[PDB]
Amino acid sequence: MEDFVRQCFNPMIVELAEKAMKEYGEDPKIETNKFAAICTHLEVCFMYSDGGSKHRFEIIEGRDRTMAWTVVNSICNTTGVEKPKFLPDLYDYKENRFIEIGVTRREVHTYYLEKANKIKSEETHIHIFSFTGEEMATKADYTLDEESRARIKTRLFTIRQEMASRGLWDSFRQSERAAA
Ligand SMILES: [Mn+2]
Ligand SMILES: [Mn+2]
Repeated sequence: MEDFVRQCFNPMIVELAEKAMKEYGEDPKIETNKFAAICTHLEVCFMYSDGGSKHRFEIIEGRDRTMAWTVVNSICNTTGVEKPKFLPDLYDYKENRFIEIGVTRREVHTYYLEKANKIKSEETHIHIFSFTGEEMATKADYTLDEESRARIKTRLFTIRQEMASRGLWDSFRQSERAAA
């Protein structure tokens, strides 16, 4: 799975995923399913931010934690928006809300509810994607146009297929279940 990951995702994403795992004492060489999952989440977040007009989104995911919180603080102080209890992934300047992006090998609603109960926010928008083409978002407000979401859905299905091709999909799907 480690070698698959390193040829599936761009080096910039792979590098960000390794840094994030080390900060949590996780070895990318051993917890390779987590490694794939983290890269996938990064790629989706970056694809999503590209789906809007040029200036639309502040990107929080992929930043160093301290600077991430600094940018979050800048947004909150300048917009009035409630400060999230956990680091969100993007801030949407058009809709004026933080966005938590999820990617799940489980059902979208199960994951959605876990995320909603965790963050405890009446403001932060939640948008969940699956490896089956399903999506679920706060109030059925999907933020992006259909085209931008579809591209993301397509990419996730390709990753799933590329994994299944190598006999890695079953283990990858099961890993999230065991973790939860
Ligand atoms: Mn996140
Ligand atoms: Mn996320």
